[PDB]
Amino acid sequence: SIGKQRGLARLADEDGHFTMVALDQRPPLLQALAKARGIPADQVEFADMLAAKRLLVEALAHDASSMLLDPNFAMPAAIDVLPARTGLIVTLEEHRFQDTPGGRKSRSIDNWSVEKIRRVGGDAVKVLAWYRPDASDEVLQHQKDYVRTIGAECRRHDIPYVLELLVYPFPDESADKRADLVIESVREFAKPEYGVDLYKLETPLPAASLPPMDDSAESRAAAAQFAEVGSICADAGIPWVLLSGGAAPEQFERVLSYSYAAGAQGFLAGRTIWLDAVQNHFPDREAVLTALKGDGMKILKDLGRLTREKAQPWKPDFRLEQVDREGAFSCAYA
Amino acid sequence: SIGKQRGLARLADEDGHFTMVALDQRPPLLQALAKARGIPADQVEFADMLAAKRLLVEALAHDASSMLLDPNFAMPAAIDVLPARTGLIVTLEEHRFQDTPGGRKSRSIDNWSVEKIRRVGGDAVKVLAWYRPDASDEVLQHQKDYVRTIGAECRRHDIPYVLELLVYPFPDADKRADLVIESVREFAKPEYGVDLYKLETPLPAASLPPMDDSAESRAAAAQFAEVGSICADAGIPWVLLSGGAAPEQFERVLSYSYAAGAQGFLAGRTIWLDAVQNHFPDREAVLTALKGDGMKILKDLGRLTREKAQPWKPDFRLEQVDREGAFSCAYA
Amino acid sequence: SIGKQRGLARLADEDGHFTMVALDQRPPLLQALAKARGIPADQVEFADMLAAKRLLVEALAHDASSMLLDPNFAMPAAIDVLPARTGLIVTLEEHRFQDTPGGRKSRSIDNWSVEKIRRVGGDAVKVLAWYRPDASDEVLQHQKDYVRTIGAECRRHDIPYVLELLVYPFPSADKRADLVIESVREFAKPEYGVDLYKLETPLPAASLPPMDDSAESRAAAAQFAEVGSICADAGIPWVLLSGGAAPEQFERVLSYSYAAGAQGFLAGRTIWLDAVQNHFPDREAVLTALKGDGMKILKDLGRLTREKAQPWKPDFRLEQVDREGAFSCAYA
Repeated sequence: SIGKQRGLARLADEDGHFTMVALDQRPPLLQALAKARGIPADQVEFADMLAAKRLLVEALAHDASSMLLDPNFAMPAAIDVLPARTGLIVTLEEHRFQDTPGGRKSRSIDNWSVEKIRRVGGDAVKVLAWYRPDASDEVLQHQKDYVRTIGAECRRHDIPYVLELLVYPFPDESADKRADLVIESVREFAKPEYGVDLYKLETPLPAASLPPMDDSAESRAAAAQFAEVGSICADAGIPWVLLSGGAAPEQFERVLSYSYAAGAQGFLAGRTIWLDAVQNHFPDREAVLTALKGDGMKILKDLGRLTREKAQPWKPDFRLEQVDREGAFSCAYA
Repeated sequence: SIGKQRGLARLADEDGHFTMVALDQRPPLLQALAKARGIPADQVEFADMLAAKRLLVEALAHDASSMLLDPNFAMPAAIDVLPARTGLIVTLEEHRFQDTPGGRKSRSIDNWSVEKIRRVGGDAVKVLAWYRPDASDEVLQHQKDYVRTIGAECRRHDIPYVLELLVYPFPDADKRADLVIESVREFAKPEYGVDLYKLETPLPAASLPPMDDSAESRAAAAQFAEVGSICADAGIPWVLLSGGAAPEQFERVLSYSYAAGAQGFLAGRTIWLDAVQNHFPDREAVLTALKGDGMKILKDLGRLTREKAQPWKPDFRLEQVDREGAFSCAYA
Repeated sequence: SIGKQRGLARLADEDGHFTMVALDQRPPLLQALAKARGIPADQVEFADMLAAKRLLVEALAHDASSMLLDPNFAMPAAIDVLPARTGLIVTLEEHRFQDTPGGRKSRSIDNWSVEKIRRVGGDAVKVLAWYRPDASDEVLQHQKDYVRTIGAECRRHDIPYVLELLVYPFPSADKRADLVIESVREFAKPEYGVDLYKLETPLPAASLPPMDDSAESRAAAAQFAEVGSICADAGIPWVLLSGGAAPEQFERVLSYSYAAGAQGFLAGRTIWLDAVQNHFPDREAVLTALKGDGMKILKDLGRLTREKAQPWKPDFRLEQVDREGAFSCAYA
């Protein structure tokens, strides 16, 4: 359990805040580069995927406590430009899930593993599990076994397990119906058997629907859904960060205000920072950097300000067993 | 070898310098605590070893790019107070070496390994190998094989291989320079997989003349140039161990070494020995003595390092990837 | 503070629950009697109002820890049939409020006062204040001043101050919840001297979903918990007005309220309206209708309170006395 705490510490900043940037995007980045070139998604070159990810790391690493890269694209594109003090979270789930009529089934990226993420000097493993509690028993069971098996792998190599949960529509409704799917998904994977060390959660209520954060009845009703998530994570002892979901900067700031009031320890900013910077200017390197250092970095710095002011600091718990003899530590760390 | 490059970058500061602090002392700390407690070394409680290492890590952490910790004492004592952005080098060699008439033999700490250092979130593995080129053939084959197997273990777990080399007397200045340099040359061979060297000065610190345009200085600088040249050809950055010299002496040693290509230092016992021995267990008295001497020395070595040391740079020479999946297949 | 504590204890049962019954209805009972007699309300004889109040006190005094009586109708009508052990809360507000465009303005019943309620043997004083936070500054200034002046009367006579708050329309469920909750927050301030709160549901009774683990339930419970929080911080127990909601709906409002900390209820019109309206003045037929409906409702409400409501406990928190005479000197 030492490597898990030391790992999480390398994902948080100096003051214990998770101000993380995500760039493991496989389909969302392919559609962003296809728009920027006018060509269909299936015509985007591999070299373009590497150039876009290399640009996001150089431009955004120095203001991210930690970054999420995928093995096939972001790693060979930008590992040499990822600063040593920036934390490295590595994606393990494969973007090509199975869209069965009973639900979505997940699997790891081929020829990539928790063992390799640990070997390459990674600080954490990230798995995204598509989940909805009302899925078929076959889908629910497959997702559970996959999440639990990666948990066992992360416990074996003592490395933080970052689990991202996302709801989705079945092939071919309400804000309260959606909060029940989100919240119960969090409740399920907070169980000790899954070995989750950090959560990457979506908002249980739509960002657009959120009212201003004041002592009003409407705001109090919304805050109750966040309070429920905060309590599930606090009882399991798992910190939670919030994924942007492509909501507007104004909206994602409001999601973070309700989340931070409920206990959330940070964010994971994806498309919300760089989607427009890439789409509107690729392949012009200097034009992409002007939007990333300008407007995109503004969003990042503003979110870090709200995080520093309102997010409760994450603190490690090295609840080490009492060693009172020379040699007992080496024997106990097995 | 992305892990080796990334792990080496985690041992250096943002400028590329290695300003390391060694806190893996096992017998020297026990001796310092026997004198602090006024008792025999075999009577010092394990709690005092943890207490000493915990205040040592807390006090020195902010003036070190990386710290060297031993597993049995420094790790349970201070893993929670070692900053997240301070590099963590874990010691692997056993302090109890075998003192044979033909030379010293080395081994790993029992129930500890490269895999465990990689598991725990270590940034690099450290092995000190006692070496003399004139030791018996049995001792030479034992020392060479031990260095080589840890090299294979580190290549297997893609973790940087830090190797410390030290000469010693057999059980009873140019000769010592020959022992040092020929030891550096041997373990610079590719079979050993060394990523960073921790070396003692090839010429005695006290005998070193001022760094001027004189013949005496050129003769001295030539030994450092030979060490520098061996390491540059092998692609191994080298840092120097303080070795017990006075502050002005080690500064001069660093000045000759940095001119030869050295990329940093390793500050050992001398930073804190007097502070611990004179004031333990009074925590504040130790911290106060530390600030007035040892911590000042470390700041001076850091300003000297960023002034004269040539920066180290991560050389990622990865085979260019052309398709999705090629990276995952290649990293095998 | 002793009298307020003893007075509150006498409004609750020996378990600590407020199973209160409201019998201070003036125009609602007049309308019920006009419908029973088949005559206009302005033709209803004063003796019918007394016969109705007297009927209701004898009937409901069995299942009520305390009763709310009005001075001009209930007091002459049924003080002799109100059991000594049933607490007596006496109404002070005039039913004829001033219906201004900027909001409703309240006043005390003419020739009735807090001094008289204390004198006659009353356990508590009750004031209903029509309140909206968005009413005109003049109406707000009038209501705040009236509530505060009765709170001062109650501190002077050391008698409990029961304040009932009600929203009204000028001449969305979240918009009503803001009017209700912010009204509770204003009169919970220490300057008002409120001892017990009689509150309406912040969210409509019909709208309330089942008390399960759904998001729909947590959102509804949040409004109840804000009311429960404002009242626990001020040290004011809160009960709930039935407000004409159907029995199943009131039991649901009570489950949400009791989870937030409510200590009881006040049952109004619902209990007896149809019974009196349909059978008055046939005394027996009224009691027979009451037994099959209203009395059954009250038994269920009392049972639900015994199981789910938190018991109110008296906190005398008296300053310690060390001498004979100190208590008499300190109570002034």
